Amino acid sequence: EVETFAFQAEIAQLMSLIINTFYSNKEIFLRELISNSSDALDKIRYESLTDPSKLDSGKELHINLIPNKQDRTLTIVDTGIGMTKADLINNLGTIAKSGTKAFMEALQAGADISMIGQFGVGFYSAYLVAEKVTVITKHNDDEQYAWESSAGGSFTVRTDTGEPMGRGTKVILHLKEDQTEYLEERRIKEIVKKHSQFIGYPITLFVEKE
Ligand SMILES: COC(=O)c1c(O)cc(O)c(C(=O)OC)c1CCc1nccn1Cc1ccccc1
Ligand SMILES: [Mg+2]
Ligand SMILES: [Mg+2]
Ligand SMILES: [Mg+2]
Ligand SMILES: [Mg+2]
Ligand SMILES: [Mg+2]
Ligand SMILES: [Mg+2]
Repeated sequence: EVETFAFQAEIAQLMSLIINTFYSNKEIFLRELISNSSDALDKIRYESLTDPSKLDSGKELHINLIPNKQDRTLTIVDTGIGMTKADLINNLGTIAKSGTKAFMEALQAGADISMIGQFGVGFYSAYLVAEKVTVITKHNDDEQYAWESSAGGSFTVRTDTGEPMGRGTKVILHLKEDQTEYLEERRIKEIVKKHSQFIGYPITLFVEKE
């Protein structure tokens, strides 16, 4: 069973802006996704402060970056708090309608696209580099779900029967054919060093067989 939903008009507007605006500094997508992962890790950490059994689904708090040149995907995995089905439907746990408005008002007032994260909607910068994004997520006491969108005004949610994750979120970026530099080890390392060098969780960049 696959359910199909329409994006709210403001989010669809945001996504078509991101897809169609000429903007060369595309690398900021990775900073925004790692920062979102860090926020999700903070939240399961905080909750474990009073209920340590919330770490029963996995005690290790980390971020993995997995390039796959064969599939042309870059995947960002975290063991953060994850998302419920309701979270996914509510724009992946974001206040995206008010955030998009405040991002718009700021764009009109002398901001550039790189500030997107200050308005809570940094996730959508993924569409600077990805033609399709798949989000696999597992929250404690809910099932594992897969969210997906190639923009165009709609997204899908299904129960995920793939590899069970213990807890957390996997963002799978299906890269545009001209954006494969983000699969290169030295390029990913350069971006992480430039924009994410002080994140408070281990970031492991996986390598690939030649
Ligand atoms: C829309 O962002 C994400 O796609 C995203 C991510 O890339 C990595 C993640 O691990 C998570 C996650 O599962 O957060 C539970 C999300 C979705 C939630 C989210 N939306 C904006 C920021 N966040 C992270 C967050 C913020 C406040 C409290 C907890 C977590
Ligand atoms: Mg963030
Ligand atoms: Mg874990
Ligand atoms: Mg792989
Ligand atoms: Mg809102
Ligand atoms: Mg289903
Ligand atoms: Mg590494």
